[PDB]
Amino acid sequence: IALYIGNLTWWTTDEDLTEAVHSLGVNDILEIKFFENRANGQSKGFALVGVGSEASSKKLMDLLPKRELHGQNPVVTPSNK
Amino acid sequence: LYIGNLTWWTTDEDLTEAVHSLGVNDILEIKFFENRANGQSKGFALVGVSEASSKKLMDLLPKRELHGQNPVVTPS
Amino acid sequence: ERTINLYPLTNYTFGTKEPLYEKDSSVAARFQRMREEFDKIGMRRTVEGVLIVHEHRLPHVLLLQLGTTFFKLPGGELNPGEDEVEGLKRLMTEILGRQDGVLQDWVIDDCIGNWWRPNFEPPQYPYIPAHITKPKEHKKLFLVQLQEKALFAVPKNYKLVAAPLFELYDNAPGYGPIISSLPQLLSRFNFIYNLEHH
Amino acid sequence: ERTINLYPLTNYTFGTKEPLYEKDSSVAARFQRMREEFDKIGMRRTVEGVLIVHEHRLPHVLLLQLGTTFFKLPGGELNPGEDEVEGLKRLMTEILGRQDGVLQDWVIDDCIGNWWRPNFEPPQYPYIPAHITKPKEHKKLFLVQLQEKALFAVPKNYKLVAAPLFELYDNAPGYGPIISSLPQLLSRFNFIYNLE
Repeated sequence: IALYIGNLTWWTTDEDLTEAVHSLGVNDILEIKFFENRANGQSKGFALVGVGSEASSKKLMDLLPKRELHGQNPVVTPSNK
Repeated sequence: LYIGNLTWWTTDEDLTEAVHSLGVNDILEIKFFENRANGQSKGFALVGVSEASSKKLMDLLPKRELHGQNPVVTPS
Repeated sequence: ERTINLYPLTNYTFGTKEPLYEKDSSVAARFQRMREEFDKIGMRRTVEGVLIVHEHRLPHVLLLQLGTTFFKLPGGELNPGEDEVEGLKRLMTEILGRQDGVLQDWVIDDCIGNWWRPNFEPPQYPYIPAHITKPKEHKKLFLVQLQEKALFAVPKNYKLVAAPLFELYDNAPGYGPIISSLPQLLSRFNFIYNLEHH
Repeated sequence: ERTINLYPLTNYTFGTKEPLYEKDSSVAARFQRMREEFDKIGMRRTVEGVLIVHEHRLPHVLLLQLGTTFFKLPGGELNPGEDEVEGLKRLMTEILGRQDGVLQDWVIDDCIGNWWRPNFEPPQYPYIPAHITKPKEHKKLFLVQLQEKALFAVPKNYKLVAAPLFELYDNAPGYGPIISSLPQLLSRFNFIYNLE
């Protein structure tokens, strides 16, 4: 169950991401890969975050936009793949 | 006056020595043709000289080898 | 290994002083004096400093921006005979040195690279092509360790900016061959990122 | 500055030893091996040696060539806990080391650069991008100082070549981002070109 998390500063880390997700009662994060400029390595400000349970997907969709990471509200968009 | 068949390590000085070694102390401008991307000598320079000097190099130069290579001189 | 302390961009405050204009007015005027000078005192010698700070635990190089596209390191031409390191210190004070007239101290212990200009045209290379005996300009780059905090004054005609490494890397069209290879050059240094503890 | 001794290419004897094949058969497989290895032991640590010679007063990097298009520095993976230098020595001995039983110590002094691999994928960068806390690979480059004379025993699947700086410079297409910037990283050293 994949989710996209965007509106991140290019300095928002995976550790930054897992904390937020964790302090929301999600402990079934499977994968985090950011989208990056190939030439650069700079993050494009959005990431793919895999999650283990449908419940945990609901929590991120409803709750993650509420908390600011580096002064910004993440945007959550469920994957339709 | 062109000089082709130069090795990419033939210097401005090297070419001066050869031209003076031969009866030509009249050298106008000499200009190496080079790769812009990496600065490499393209292996042939263009030189400015007297027809009394031009003639001595188009016949006499190619005999003495510069860096293991015989120059190949052409007409401006 | 070789350790260098970095500090947040905000630890350094950037004042403003009078314009520093370049000794030459057109490009064609620049290569002319180079030829003129080369005959008199030989190869031109340039030195430039790489002043590093960090934002978000990623190194940034301080650049002087002239207008929209032009970027350059703080530095310039040594006077003949003048020592490489003392001359950079001199040139730095000229360009970024504060005004209120406190003596500003520079730390320059590290050479990051050399570039040579084989002719009287733009091209510069990190090596002297084999067929070249007398390169017209020799540019030498130094790492300049900033202190924990500092006050500079930037000439009113430049805008000083801190460019993140990714902005420079593989960006020769943007910053030229020298500036753009700084990330690779900086890569051997072991950087310590001191955060703001207030 | 820092003074390094260079010697003509023809001062060195090229030999051969038995072929040394990459651990993995496919691009796809090596990234799954990296994926699996990371999850047990973490970041992969790679070391590589930059051996410099010269011809005609101009430095050359020794490269290993596979096929037509593929080039690499002598080097390889560090075993967990292994010292960086001690393991590059090992990797040097195993790659180009002679087998006729002569002593051959490797003089490895300076670090000329660092490259990190953010994800399990081809791209590498001379810095750790700011969104990345745990790079998948850390590649460290060392300058190897050569003796006036030496014999390298080159594995038969490889072909040992001396690339002049001008061939490498601004040639990522040819050599990749690491090797193609060797000129720039080499530029700080002061080279003495002995003649033989």
